[PDB]
Amino acid sequence: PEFWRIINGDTMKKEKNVTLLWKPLMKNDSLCSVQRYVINHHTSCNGTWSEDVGNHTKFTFLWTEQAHTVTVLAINSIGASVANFNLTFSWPMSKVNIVQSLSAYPLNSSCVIVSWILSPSDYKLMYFIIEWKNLNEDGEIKWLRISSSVKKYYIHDHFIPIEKYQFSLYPIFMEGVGKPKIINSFT
Amino acid sequence: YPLNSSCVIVSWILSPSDYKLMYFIIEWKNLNEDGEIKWLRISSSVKKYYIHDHFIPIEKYQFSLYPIFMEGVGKPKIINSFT
Ligand SMILES: *[C@@H]1O[C@H](CO)[C@@H](O)[C@H](O)[C@H]1NC(C)=O
Ligand SMILES: *[C@@H]1O[C@H](CO)[C@@H](O)[C@H](O)[C@H]1NC(C)=O
Ligand SMILES: *[C@@H]1O[C@H](CO)[C@@H](O)[C@H](O)[C@H]1NC(C)=O
Repeated sequence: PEFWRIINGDTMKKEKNVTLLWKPLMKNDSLCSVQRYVINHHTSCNGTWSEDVGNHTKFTFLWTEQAHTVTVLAINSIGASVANFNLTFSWPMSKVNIVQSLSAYPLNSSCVIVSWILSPSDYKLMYFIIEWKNLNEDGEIKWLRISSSVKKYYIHDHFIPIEKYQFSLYPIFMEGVGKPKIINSFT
Repeated sequence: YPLNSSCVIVSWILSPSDYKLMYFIIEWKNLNEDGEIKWLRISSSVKKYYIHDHFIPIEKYQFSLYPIFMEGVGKPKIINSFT
């Protein structure tokens, strides 16, 4: 399952509390079932901590180290999931981003625009995650995987014309997550 | 100019011509999208006629209006993009 993280807490503390969320596997991806869910922790110190979430689809974690690696697996009666995604975050990396511009405009009641230009970087970048939230009401967190090859992408989802949704595009690093560019309303 | 999210007004100024003209022909295309050429027929009399379809304001578009005579075709009047 594609697992995504979110900050819910104060920033002054050296430690950080992180909440994970992932989409439960569907039938074809499950191969007739995916019953337990297992989380394996990892750090730059290489401290591995494996826990079994089970049917629950969210997990809360906290730690004081700058770097920590998460590799969420899935347990099946045949065995654990061989191939799973990854994400790593580092505080010095989290303070730098190379994205320059951001915009949003409803072309329809079911379509909105994302446009962005980026300053050149020095290391490699793999993908972007785009999450948007409504400013009038605090709705559920919604996002979807976006690759780095594409430069301009059509979001196609149901929308309320009177409601104005904030947008925040997050850059991703191999060992870090750069700080997002946050816009409160459509351009 | 884009009046709504899915339309652009087509306005122009027609220079006097010693030879007559019956109608015109409007084209619009995207340089970066490289989409297929679209065309609806426009008479020489109507000034503010326009066609509505789903566009993208950020993208770079290409409109061109040609004058058609009864004996020849005038050179294209090509605009870089909507202002
Ligand atoms: C994380 O998983 C992906 C795909 O399963 C793999 O390509 C990548 O090398 C892994 N990273 C680490 C640090 O294990
Ligand atoms: C809304 O407009 C967009 C413009 O491209 C189009 O792709 C989409 O199908 C339209 N949706 C409806 C429900 O008409
Ligand atoms: C937006 O386009 C025109 C403005 O030129 C307007 O008359 C029309 O009603 C609008 N379209 C929709 C689908 O509301």
